[PDB]
Amino acid sequence: FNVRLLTEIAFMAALAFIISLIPNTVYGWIIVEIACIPILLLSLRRGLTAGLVGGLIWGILSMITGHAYILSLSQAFLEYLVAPVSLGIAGLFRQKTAPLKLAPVLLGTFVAVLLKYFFHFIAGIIFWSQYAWKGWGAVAYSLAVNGISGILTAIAAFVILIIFVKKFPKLFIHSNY
Ligand SMILES: CCCCCCCCCO[C@@H]1O[C@H](CO)[C@@H](O)[C@H](O)[C@H]1O
Ligand SMILES: CCCCCCCCCO[C@@H]1O[C@H](CO)[C@@H](O)[C@H](O)[C@H]1O
Ligand SMILES: CCCCCCCCCO[C@@H]1O[C@H](CO)[C@@H](O)[C@H](O)[C@H]1O
Ligand SMILES: Cc1ncc(Cc2csc(C=O)c2C)c(N)n1
Repeated sequence: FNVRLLTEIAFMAALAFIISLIPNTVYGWIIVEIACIPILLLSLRRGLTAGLVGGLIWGILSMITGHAYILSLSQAFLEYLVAPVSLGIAGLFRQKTAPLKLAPVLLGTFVAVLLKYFFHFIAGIIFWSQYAWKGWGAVAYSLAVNGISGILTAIAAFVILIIFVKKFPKLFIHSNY
């Protein structure tokens, strides 16, 4: 049903935003983005389009609540529309049939967090270089900050989605009935 789908999309976007309110800073803009997780789960369970749309709504929530860090129109577009929308790419690893296998869950999480932090890394180069550490070029700087955020976000998403695969595998498989 379309009703069920819209609500799940809506709820997971809201959940992501709500989770984004937890302090998640390790050092500067090195962060653990646990708020990616409801979007990943949404995409993994409902597929690409649902995932893309959940990401969109999450990004729009960040911006209109003042919880987004904005430097320009293009940068906000890149980092709060494209980047969260890109998480939906996880939907390409949706499993429709039991038994749930772990490897597609990890593979789709890895690819989507990577795709997300790839866009932040491009952002870092164009929009954030003024903050590059003493002696660091912009590309190197952005790689470390966003390469490390990506890895820690993926670590976090794995821990949680692994627990879910083992204790609640059906979260990942949509049933009409
Ligand atoms: C697709 C829906 C997304 C639109 C939501 C954008 C949220 C508004 C944030 O913009 C803000 O505008 C203010 C006025 O110029 C500036 O004071 C501030 O610096 C800038 O951050
Ligand atoms: C595609 C996402 C929609 C984004 C809408 C919010 C745009 C917020 C604009 O912020 C402002 O941008 C100016 C240049 O763009 C800067 O000069 C200014 O310092 C900065 O505060
Ligand atoms: C997924 C990535 C996570 C690890 C972060 C890697 C840090 C990037 C370092 O880059 C290199 O540092 C050299 C230091 O000598 C510079 O000279 C060189 O120009 C630059 O390219
Ligand atoms: C060096 C660097 N610093 C800050 C950001 C901005 C950023 C990093 S993760 C994330 C998720 O909301 C945002 C807005 C960046 N891209 N690169």
